[PDB]
Amino acid sequence: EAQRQFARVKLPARIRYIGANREGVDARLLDLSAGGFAFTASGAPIQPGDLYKGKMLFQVDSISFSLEVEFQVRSVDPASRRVGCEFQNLKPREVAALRYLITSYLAGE
Amino acid sequence: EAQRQFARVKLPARIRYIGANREGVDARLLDLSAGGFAFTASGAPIQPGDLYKGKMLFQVDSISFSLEVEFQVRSVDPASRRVGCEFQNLKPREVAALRYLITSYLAGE
Ligand SMILES: Nc1nc2c(ncn2[C@@H]2O[C@@H]3COP(=O)(O)O[C@H]4[C@@H](O)[C@H](n5cnc6c(=O)[nH]c(N)nc65)O[C@@H]4COP(=O)(O)O[C@H]3[C@H]2O)c(=O)[nH]1
Ligand SMILES: Nc1nc2c(ncn2[C@@H]2O[C@@H]3COP(=O)(O)O[C@H]4[C@@H](O)[C@H](n5cnc6c(=O)[nH]c(N)nc65)O[C@@H]4COP(=O)(O)O[C@H]3[C@H]2O)c(=O)[nH]1
Ligand SMILES: Nc1nc2c(ncn2[C@@H]2O[C@@H]3COP(=O)(O)O[C@H]4[C@@H](O)[C@H](n5cnc6c(=O)[nH]c(N)nc65)O[C@@H]4COP(=O)(O)O[C@H]3[C@H]2O)c(=O)[nH]1
Ligand SMILES: Nc1nc2c(ncn2[C@@H]2O[C@@H]3COP(=O)(O)O[C@H]4[C@@H](O)[C@H](n5cnc6c(=O)[nH]c(N)nc65)O[C@@H]4COP(=O)(O)O[C@H]3[C@H]2O)c(=O)[nH]1
Repeated sequence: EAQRQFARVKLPARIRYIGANREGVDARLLDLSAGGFAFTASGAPIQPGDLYKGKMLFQVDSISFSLEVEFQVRSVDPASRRVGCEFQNLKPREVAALRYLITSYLAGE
Repeated sequence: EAQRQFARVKLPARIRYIGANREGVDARLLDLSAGGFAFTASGAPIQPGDLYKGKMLFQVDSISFSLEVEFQVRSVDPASRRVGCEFQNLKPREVAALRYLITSYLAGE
């Protein structure tokens, strides 16, 4: 097994992006980390390697955070339709902020 | 002069609350800190000591943050209509998160 570079957490979170068939997607996140996220595809075709841009929202410490993110699909389980994604081109302070907030959430667990 | 307990910054930020005359307010923030904020009243009556609840939005490191805050008016300059406010009842992790983000903004300056 591989070490995950960023700890993952399950919290209230959502991704909104425009997908392949020009069909807007609104998906609850299965989990989130400073490196990426997962969600259940339940819809249009999606492939490993696909690049999307969207607005991600999540809540930590009663604060709602949202940012525009680009992501790359890293895996698609054709069975469960679980889609694993990696953020692309996040700025240093942005990644740092994500890490801080997720760590703060973890601290609460 | 008095030392400010929390550093203040000028960033894109907004407060939305329901004011005295039941008149909804949407005001850009003059500045923000982990302790409170200021805005120009330009409208209905408002007094030192007034308590309001609203949704505050601000942007740091390309991330948009919003939270429901209760605030107490600490000062009202009847001339410039500058209103200075103090957050009430923020949770420890919430204050810590605010301090972190504002410090991160300051670091960028
Ligand atoms: N390609 C890919 N798929 C991912 C990734 N994260 C989650 N998944 C998929 O999501 C399933 C379940 O993830 P899990 O709940 O965290 O639960 C996982 C996890 O807790 C653990 N696990 C398995 N392999 C690894 C690993 O290489 N590293 C770590 N840290 N945990 C693993 O075993 C459970 C299931 O393993 P899987 O059969 O692989 O089944 C995984 C896998 O199909 C990922 O970064 N890349
Ligand atoms: N929150 C979240 N982020 C995701 C997910 N899928 C991909 N990412 C993000 O994209 C990076 C690369 O994913 P990977 O190519 O599948 O490459 C993964 C994968 O090969 C493996 N891995 C980690 N966990 C599992 C697992 O539960 N099952 C399996 N089969 N592999 C895993 O370890 C590699 C690196 O893991 P990371 O360091 O965490 O790095 C991940 C992670 O930052 C996801 O389901 N949830
Ligand atoms: N009651 C109250 N009013 C506030 C507060 N913060 C800002 N104001 C009001 O906003 C005006 C300008 O604030 P400033 O731009 O930061 O610019 C300020 C600030 O840079 C500085 N200053 C004056 N007094 C103090 C002080 O006691 N502590 C600090 N740290 N700075 C002060 O002088 C400028 C103007 O002084 P002011 O005449 O008082 O005029 C102040 C004052 O009327 C506050 O925490 N409480
Ligand atoms: N971002 C922001 N927060 C505000 C403002 N007004 C009040 N607050 C928040 O509410 C606390 C108390 O404000 P104060 O009663 O006016 O009590 C103030 C006030 O008496 C004085 N003070 C600070 N700056 C100034 C200033 O520029 N001018 C004057 N006249 N007094 C100041 O120092 C006391 C404590 O300052 P703080 O520690 O900063 O603590 C402030 C601050 O956390 C504001 O305009 N902007």
